[PDB]
Amino acid sequence: QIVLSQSPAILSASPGEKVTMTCRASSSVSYMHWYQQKPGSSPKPWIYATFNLASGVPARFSGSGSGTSYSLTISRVEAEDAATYYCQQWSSNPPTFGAGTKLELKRADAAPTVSIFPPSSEQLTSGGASVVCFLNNFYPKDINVKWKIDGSERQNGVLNSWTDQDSKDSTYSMSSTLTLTKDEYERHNSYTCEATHSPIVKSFNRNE
Amino acid sequence: EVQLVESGGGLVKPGGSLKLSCAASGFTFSDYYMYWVRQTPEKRLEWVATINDGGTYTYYPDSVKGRFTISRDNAKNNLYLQMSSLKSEDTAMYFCARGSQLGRGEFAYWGQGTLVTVSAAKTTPPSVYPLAPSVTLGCLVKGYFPESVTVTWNSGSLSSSVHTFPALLQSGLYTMSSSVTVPSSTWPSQTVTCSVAHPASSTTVDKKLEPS
Ligand SMILES: [Cl-]
Repeated sequence: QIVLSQSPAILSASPGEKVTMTCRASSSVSYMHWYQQKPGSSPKPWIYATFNLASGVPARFSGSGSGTSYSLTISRVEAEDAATYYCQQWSSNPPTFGAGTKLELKRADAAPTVSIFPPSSEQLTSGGASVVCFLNNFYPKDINVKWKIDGSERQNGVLNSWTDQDSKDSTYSMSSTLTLTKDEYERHNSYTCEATHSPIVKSFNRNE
Repeated sequence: EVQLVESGGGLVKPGGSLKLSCAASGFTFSDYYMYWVRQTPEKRLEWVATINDGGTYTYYPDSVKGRFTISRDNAKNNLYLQMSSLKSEDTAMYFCARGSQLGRGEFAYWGQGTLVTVSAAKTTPPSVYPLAPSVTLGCLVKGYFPESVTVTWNSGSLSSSVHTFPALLQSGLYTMSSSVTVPSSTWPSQTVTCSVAHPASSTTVDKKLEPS
């Protein structure tokens, strides 16, 4: 099978820049196709037959190449271009796809908007105490979160989940969930979520 | 507009069988080759089946050959994938696709996809808990199987300020959360409801956001 090696794996670029992502084939290919995928939706046809833009694909996008090396170029990158780009061939059977280039956009640093939430009444009655903290719309993607209970850092039972880059504001978001049982949660009073790229902290007191 | 709507995805045991459907419209279905492509949880895309206009010729990669059978019904304009001898590596989002009579083997139209999960775990409906204290609100969607769930806020009229956190699997069950941000004059002065659908359990759970 023609193996497609896509480079780079992550292309980090600021808006206004010209970028090029590359698709190398183990063997010669007659036509290369490109798809754009944003999270929560299927791949969208983006370039077909090496050069042609799919409908509703901006003119900033171009495609090129031949033989065993193809490229997709963006003349001036915009925030809405953040997504994964996959090349695909079907010159020989089977058809194959590259592993994708994820285009990440740069922008100004942004502090997270931090929100901490106490467990609902429903949950505590069912013996559960999930304490949730959102760190929304921050940049860059690398951020640390720490939990403190009654002033002590707590590490066990913290599960973090990151979004992909927002297409509109080029920011990331993340949820940090401290999973306690009601029994554990009711032993303490002060619950703190701290963000560090000097931190941003948010707290609640159970007794309030 | 060309439409491709997959259905029939869901939970199935290793060694078991599941049959996907794809309802096509907006083109003369019986003039086109049709395909299935899947995307693994590692986000890799792989072609899994090709079928003829008339369903007389079928082609498959070695990994599914003997296990999956592509068929089509040109009267009802449905495309099908009977999957058998399922393995956990078949866990994936499955897309039906349409090419072009222009050749060149592009995938010119894709469905939205249906998730197939190969697992011995049970279907479990979620527990939905409001996350209440611009003001940010959330709903915690806890202890469900399999994927997926969808959270809508006031019937979609608040979608622009929404974050959807990827589900994490823990003790055989998924947990995810959704956040929404609204003006402090919008809530609590108005009601904010999260609506959580889990098709696998045919459940829809609504929770009102109210101060703790
Ligand atoms: Cl929504």
